[PDB]
Amino acid sequence: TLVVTANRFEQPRSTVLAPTTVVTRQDIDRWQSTSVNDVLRRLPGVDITQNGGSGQLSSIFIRGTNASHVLVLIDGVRLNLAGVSGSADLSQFPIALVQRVEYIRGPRSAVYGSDAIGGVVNIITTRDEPGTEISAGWGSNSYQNYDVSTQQQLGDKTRVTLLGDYAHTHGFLSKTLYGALEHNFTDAWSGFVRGYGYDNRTNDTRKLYSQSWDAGLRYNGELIKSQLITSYSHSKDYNYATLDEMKQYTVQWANNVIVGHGSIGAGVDMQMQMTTPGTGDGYDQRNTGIYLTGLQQVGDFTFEGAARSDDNSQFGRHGTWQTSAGWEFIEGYRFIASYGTSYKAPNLGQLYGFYGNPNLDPEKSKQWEGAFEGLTAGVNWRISGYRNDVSDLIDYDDHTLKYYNEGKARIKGVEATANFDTGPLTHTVSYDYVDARNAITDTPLLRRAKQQVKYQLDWQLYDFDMGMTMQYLGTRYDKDYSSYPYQTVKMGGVSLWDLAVAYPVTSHLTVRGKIANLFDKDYETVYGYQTAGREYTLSGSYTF
Ligand SMILES: CCCCCCCCOCCOCCOCCOCCO
Ligand SMILES: CCCCCCCCOCCOCCOCCOCCO
Ligand SMILES: CCCCCCCCOCCOCCOCCOCCO
Ligand SMILES: CCCCCCCCOCCOCCOCCOCCO
Ligand SMILES: CCCCCCCCOCCOCCOCCOCCO
Ligand SMILES: CCCCCCCCOCCOCCOCCOCCO
Ligand SMILES: [Mg+2]
Repeated sequence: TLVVTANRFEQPRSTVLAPTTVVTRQDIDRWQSTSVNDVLRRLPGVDITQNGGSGQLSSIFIRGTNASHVLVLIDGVRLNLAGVSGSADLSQFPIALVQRVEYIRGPRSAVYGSDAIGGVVNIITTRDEPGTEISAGWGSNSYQNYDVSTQQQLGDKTRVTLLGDYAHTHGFLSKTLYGALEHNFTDAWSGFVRGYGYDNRTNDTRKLYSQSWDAGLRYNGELIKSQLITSYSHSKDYNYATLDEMKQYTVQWANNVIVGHGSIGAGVDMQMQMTTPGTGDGYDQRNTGIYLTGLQQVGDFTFEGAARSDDNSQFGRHGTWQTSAGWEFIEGYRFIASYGTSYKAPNLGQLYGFYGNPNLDPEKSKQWEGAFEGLTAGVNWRISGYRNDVSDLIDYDDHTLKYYNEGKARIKGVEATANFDTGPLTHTVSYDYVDARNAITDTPLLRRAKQQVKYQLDWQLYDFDMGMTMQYLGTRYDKDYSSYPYQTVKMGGVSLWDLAVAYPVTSHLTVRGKIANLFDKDYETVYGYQTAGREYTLSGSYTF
């Protein structure tokens, strides 16, 4: 029930005035997930289209927004993937590193800067769970996974985690190494060192290497909270022949204090990107931002706010803000209103590529949102409507020879969610409606399901832990490339069911079973790229 992402500090969800979702490891081990897209598609407002199976290019669309309009943080610390030019993928990101996910929807550019429009996904790779764990998997598609993890001090003050994981099929191979050091100076002062890298091979061949190093100091006291954090990432993406290399440096400093019935915060955020020539000659992009945040509770009312100023070495200064008010009109029920502003920064290609253009400005969004949330007869629910006007979109004029700012996009959506228990059954449902169009031409965007329905259902029989997940992906427009000109089609969307089971044998030695695409239904999220739907996975874990 504690989440950071929102304001960079620990706080209760019931305190965040905006929809959010949290995923813990335990969930991920239940769902038996081998892919970050597997753990994301299950959540509200999210749809992921992939040109095939694991390893393949995927794009994430949050609440009908474009593929690069979501912010992926890794303890964030954004996702070592400026792109390389320029949006987040997560196809090649090792599920083994994921210990938790916090996801918040709506704009948060006013804390994080450029990139937060529609959503923020914060993939965290830290944990507090001592003991060593050796696991493995064998599935039905040449899938073979082995993993070993451990966390133990070493000190009584310092603690060390080490994990190595290996996953390939037969063509996608991933190898991953992670080590960490957590030292507590006092009962309030703490620090860490983090290093990790993965080397992936994806069959034309692709070879990507990444490595990340993070170091940080934190202070959490009775009233005052502060963090100083430092990150450097190095990715090399060899395609074949091309190479993309990006080096990313980050330094940020924030503070927060408990002033009354909430807090007030502020920090400074600096980022440097070194992109190598032919990557995407070479560019060095620099961005610095400054922001302030605030949460105040006053009698049945809630107020949460952030505002930021970014100075960007190519477009200069851009400012950003957001505000929410919550009203608990009767115990258990709340009405909530939010408004927010956000931006996406021009990327290397759009800026300095074959086509223009070095003077582009950021794509800008405004978002308004209304919501009712409640606890009723044991059901925790929420329903929101939102409207998102995006403008100064960067397009390709088709004529001169360059990118410019021109198109607009309206989005109107609705999200509803509920979780509740009946028997020994737990239910977790959501519905989404995304009406995303081109505001000028008034045609549906493309690649976005107009409706999604998600249902999860968990229950224990007899020491057998069962879980069933159901998804309806609605109708999307895409393009029939096969023939030029490429025109648009309509895929009808479909239903998928997955079934996962788990048995605790003895104590440290759980055996797990999964069946994806229960009915072995054939469908595509991206026109032309066949999905792989009929896999049996069998897996285990031993703890000691
Ligand atoms: C001390 C600064 C207060 C919040 C800074 C960022 C807010 C910018 O717009 C939000 C305020 O505009 C409407 C009023 O809402 C303010 C409530 O936010 C919490 C203040 O503690
Ligand atoms: C922490 C609170 C500060 C956030 C408030 C920002 C809201 C913007 O205020 C009014 C906006 O009007 C400014 C734009 O006016 C002209 C637009 O471009 C021309 C430059 O002046
Ligand atoms: C402690 C840092 C305070 C930062 C507050 C502003 C961050 C972004 O500002 C909100 C953007 O709204 C308008 C501000 O930018 C407009 C720039 O024009 C100002 C001179 O005309
Ligand atoms: C759009 C939001 C809808 C808000 C409707 C809620 C308004 C009233 O909420 C229900 C009031 O509580 C009724 C439950 O009855 C009391 C239950 O306690 C059991 C013993 O007293
Ligand atoms: C107050 C929460 C509403 C969320 C959807 C349920 C209400 C539907 O009532 C009328 C539907 O609105 C007509 C078109 O809906 C699309 C608008 O989506 C939200 C952005 O305006
Ligand atoms: C939603 C109608 C007004 C009362 C909302 C109750 C809470 C809804 O929880 C629903 C969980 O997901 C299923 C919702 O499906 C119906 C809502 O769809 C709105 C249509 O635009
Ligand atoms: Mg002409």
